[PDB]
Amino acid sequence: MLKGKVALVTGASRGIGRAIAIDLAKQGANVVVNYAGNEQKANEVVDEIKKLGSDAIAVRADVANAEDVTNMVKQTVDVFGQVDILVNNAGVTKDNLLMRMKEEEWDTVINTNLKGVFLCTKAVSRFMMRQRHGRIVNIASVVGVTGNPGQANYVAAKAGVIGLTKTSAKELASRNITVNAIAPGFIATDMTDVLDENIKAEMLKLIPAAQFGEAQDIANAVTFFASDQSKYITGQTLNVDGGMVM
Amino acid sequence: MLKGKVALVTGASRGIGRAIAIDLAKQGANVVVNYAGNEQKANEVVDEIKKLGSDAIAVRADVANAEDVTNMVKQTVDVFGQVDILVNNAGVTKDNLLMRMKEEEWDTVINTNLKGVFLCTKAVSRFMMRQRHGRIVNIASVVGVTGNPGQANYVAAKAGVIGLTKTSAKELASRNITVNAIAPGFIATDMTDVLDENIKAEMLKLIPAAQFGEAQDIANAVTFFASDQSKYITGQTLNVDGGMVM
Amino acid sequence: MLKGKVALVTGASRGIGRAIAIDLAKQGANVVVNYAGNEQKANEVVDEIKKLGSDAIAVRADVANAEDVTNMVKQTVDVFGQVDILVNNAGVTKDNLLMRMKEEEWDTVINTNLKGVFLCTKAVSRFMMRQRHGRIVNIASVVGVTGNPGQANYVAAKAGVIGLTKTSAKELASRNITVNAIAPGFIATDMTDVLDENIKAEMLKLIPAAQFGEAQDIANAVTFFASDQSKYITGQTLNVDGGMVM
Amino acid sequence: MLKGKVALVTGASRGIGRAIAIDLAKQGANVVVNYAGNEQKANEVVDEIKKLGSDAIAVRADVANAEDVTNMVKQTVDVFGQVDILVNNAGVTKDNLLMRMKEEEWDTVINTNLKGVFLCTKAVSRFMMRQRHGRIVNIASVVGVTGNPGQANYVAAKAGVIGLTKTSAKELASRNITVNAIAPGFIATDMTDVLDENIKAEMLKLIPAAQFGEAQDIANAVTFFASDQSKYITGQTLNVDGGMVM
Repeated sequence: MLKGKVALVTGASRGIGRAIAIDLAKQGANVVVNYAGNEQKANEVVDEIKKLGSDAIAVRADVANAEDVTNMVKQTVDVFGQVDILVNNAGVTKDNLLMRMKEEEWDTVINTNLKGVFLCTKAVSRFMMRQRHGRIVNIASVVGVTGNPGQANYVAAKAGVIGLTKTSAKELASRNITVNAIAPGFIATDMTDVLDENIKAEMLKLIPAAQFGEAQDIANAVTFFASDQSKYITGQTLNVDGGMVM
Repeated sequence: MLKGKVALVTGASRGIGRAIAIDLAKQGANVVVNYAGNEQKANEVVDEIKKLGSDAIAVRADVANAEDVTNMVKQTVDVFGQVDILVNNAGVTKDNLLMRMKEEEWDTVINTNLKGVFLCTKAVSRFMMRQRHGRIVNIASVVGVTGNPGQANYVAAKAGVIGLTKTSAKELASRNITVNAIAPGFIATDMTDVLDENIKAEMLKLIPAAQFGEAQDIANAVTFFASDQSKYITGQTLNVDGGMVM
Repeated sequence: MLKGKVALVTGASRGIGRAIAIDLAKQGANVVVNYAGNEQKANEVVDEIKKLGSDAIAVRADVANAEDVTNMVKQTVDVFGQVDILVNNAGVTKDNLLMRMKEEEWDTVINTNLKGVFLCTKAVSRFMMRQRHGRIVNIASVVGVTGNPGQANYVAAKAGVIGLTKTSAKELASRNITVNAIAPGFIATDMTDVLDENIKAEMLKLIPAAQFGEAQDIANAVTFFASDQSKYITGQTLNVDGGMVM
Repeated sequence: MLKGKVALVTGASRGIGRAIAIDLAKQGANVVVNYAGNEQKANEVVDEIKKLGSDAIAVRADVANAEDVTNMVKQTVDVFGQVDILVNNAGVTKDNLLMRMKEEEWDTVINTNLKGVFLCTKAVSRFMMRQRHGRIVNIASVVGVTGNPGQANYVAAKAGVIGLTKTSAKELASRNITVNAIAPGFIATDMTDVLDENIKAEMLKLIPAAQFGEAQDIANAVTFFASDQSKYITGQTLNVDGGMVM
């Protein structure tokens, strides 16, 4: 219950990122709702956070852009006084068979999903190291652990994030900062995209829970890691996937 | 907030097991405090649980003994009406280098730490499958993941528990029962034998957190798994170890 | 190339164990073909090894029995002068859903598959430690990594073996003994068990190679670990499974 | 035993890459020795390969450069008729603490180590899928599995490679192409610039083998994966590290 904490959530305007922002606010956090493109959705998330008694601002930044990231973190600290929690949820997919995959499809996914984590982690570190506390939680993917045929770029990025999480955990331990990852499986708000009722039905056979997850399942896990009580957990990846990857 | 839940915690009379029993009770559960030996410590845990507004009973059973286990689960259901949560924390250590390790040292550790999980999981399954809900959380050890020179028996047992957790998760998922494991690192309560300060200091070097954990760290993780909100997490092992094993 | 080496292979009378025995002999090893009750078949394996220019003997031992194991190792050293390689392949399955699994089904699988590895590793260590070289390779199963619904006992046993492998690797490393595990997937001779095409075809979809393995696939990997050239590999588990577990 | 095979080895002019090139040639492969910088060392490797009876050419390509890669693969097929084996060994390190690490230090390491694997895999797949056979082996690092304080960029890259390996294994299986990774530990030719006795001694304590590896240890493993006999192994990572990461 995050009272007096401030959280910066990247890619917070919908789905998982939105559910995370809202849940953090519910536990008492002030929230920076980052978005890349659509201001309108981000503003809705801000409105909802204010409704439930917390404070929030919407900030536009490309997490693959060093200057954007620097200004975003700076705004957070300017408006809310500090940064206590970073959740790295920004990321795109550009699926294709390896043989079909364009160099720019590769670059855009790696830069957004992996380099964003690097850039954001780097930018918040100085503030967290100085204050001698912090939480970083990186949203990876179970596909980063097992691989996945359509997604060489995305798998590489998310596997990279899981590794980056461990280096960060190790480097920041001395200043009471924990760094952990959540690896979602197949969550409903990620699959507004995939509507073929056969590709869907097969995916579902892979899950012992026999159902797709919900955005709140990921928020539940993030909030647990963001909390003071989980202080002795660092460098870990928790799969939230209905048993798909064990 | 486990309201109306009933939990059976094996090896609950002290240290980690005790902290688990108390935290579950704190969240509203009625608790069965299992013990093997002297009943005084178990009775203290029961007294504490009643103090904080919940209900509890102390039940003696060797978890390696089929009839003891059967009777224990039966008592739980008889007294409290049902069983909602099982945490398998019973276990002994009998350390020795492999080539000196006695066969009985091996057997006792395997039977207590591994067979106990089997037996207790089997015993509660009927009840949980019928009611169509449940939580099982197994206390393993980070040493099960990495290996450890003094502890062939213990490492084998705990690695086995981690695998058993996955089979259970898979078998029980269709009935809304989740099964997960917590792998503790070096926790202060479980380090009473270790007063050799050169073993301690070199152990401590292995932990990025640069400190030993506390029993409550394990309780917080168990409670998270035992809760309704973690419903989409199954077959997973969470290391609570200050970053020791990543 | 295994010239002048002597190998003890437990459960060597057929399938994977047989293929291992034969391949080791092919590379120049003298082989002890261990069996539990199938002497007919152990003698055939012995005959085949002698045909290809090597030497072998068949030795009955229950690997769960300390007296048998000690007898067996001693016979190896008595007949062939030394023991250079141990492959632990003995093991039974007794499948059942957790809720139905008998205590004796549990015990027999744990004792054969897990305690056998302990007992045999213990028995050979002193010889290997004294001569300051050795290879131990443990045959586990990919099911020990992922879990598997029908097989709580088998999964627990094989997960345990993978952990035991690491402790052994660590304890024996400075006497230039390496200890590694092979985790087979679905191998054809290993599924004389299954003839039912319902479960059989469901298994095949899980394998990217889109076909079951052969006993020789496991032998090829064992022989690689058994060789002098793999000296810098220890405590590892290699999945031989057509890509089923990545 | 690689008779009639042709191998393309990236970063093959020295150390691990060179040992790999030479060992493949030893087993009968014709080899393309790729280099980035000055062509001299690459020419020496080529000379050595010819001495031992095989054929080779040295080819300049930035593995992060799409056109370079495309031309390199095309030259391979033009000169040697086909490509049967790809080993991705190209890669740089640019170490720094996260909060000191430059954006270009990040980029250069990610592009060379991770994007190079993508680009080369893509380029050869074309030819391997058609002929319906191939071997890709990616050289990762054990640091990609555990994390490592000085090396956020390198860890992210190598963790990414391990994931990319799995996607590739899965996509290429239907055309009888296997894709695996070797994760080296601390190998003597990788450590020239670790001059400090203090930093060396501590690294060594982490290795149960109590010694650094040699380039040939990696070549041993690569050759095993490149061979026909390892056909049922795909999507796997093998640590060659003296027991450092179990």
